[PDB]
Amino acid sequence: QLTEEQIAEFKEAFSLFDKDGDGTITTKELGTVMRSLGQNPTEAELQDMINEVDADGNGTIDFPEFLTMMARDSEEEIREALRVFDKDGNGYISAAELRHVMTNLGEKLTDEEVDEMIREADIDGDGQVNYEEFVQMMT
Amino acid sequence: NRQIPAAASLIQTAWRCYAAENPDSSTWKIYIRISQLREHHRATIKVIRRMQYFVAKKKFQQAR
Ligand SMILES: [Ca+2]
Ligand SMILES: [Ca+2]
Ligand SMILES: [Ca+2]
Repeated sequence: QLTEEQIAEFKEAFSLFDKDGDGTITTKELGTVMRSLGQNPTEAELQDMINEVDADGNGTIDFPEFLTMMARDSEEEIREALRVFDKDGNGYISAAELRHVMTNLGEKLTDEEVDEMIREADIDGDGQVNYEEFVQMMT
Repeated sequence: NRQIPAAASLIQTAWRCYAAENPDSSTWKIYIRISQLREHHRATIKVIRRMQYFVAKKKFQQAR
């Protein structure tokens, strides 16, 4: 499930994070890259991110762990998340309700992003994005 | 209800992973403080979106 062309691509990306070149990615270097992108990460956010990936628990990410993360079921999780907002137990919510949850909660997507998912996720063409269509789009 | 924020973030970071595989997506327009998004930018963005998706997944499961 890993091309050899993918492995070298991920090695290059690894390099952009590990700027000291000691084969490791620390919370400071992740912070440095994210601020370089104009983002404003919290020190807990940086810790959650390192923790999710750091399989050995030594507080840092080296390249095999990076490789695993980029290579890594999710379906049922996405389904549970959609059902949280499922009021009437139907397989869907209105596009307006979807636009609200996507723009006003959690990460807060932009309105052009939500336009994009809405256009792309109505696979069957009837004007109504349902859950199953949304899942298939992502899988 | 601890689940509403967790579940929204899961949806949003999942879609943001997905949108980043398309180079023309409007998801690339949110980095307002970069004038010219180049190759090295996109690659670090791809990595940060994947990590955030994995954080959101653990937090959702932690809320259930
Ligand atoms: Ca390092
Ligand atoms: Ca490690
Ligand atoms: Ca449809």
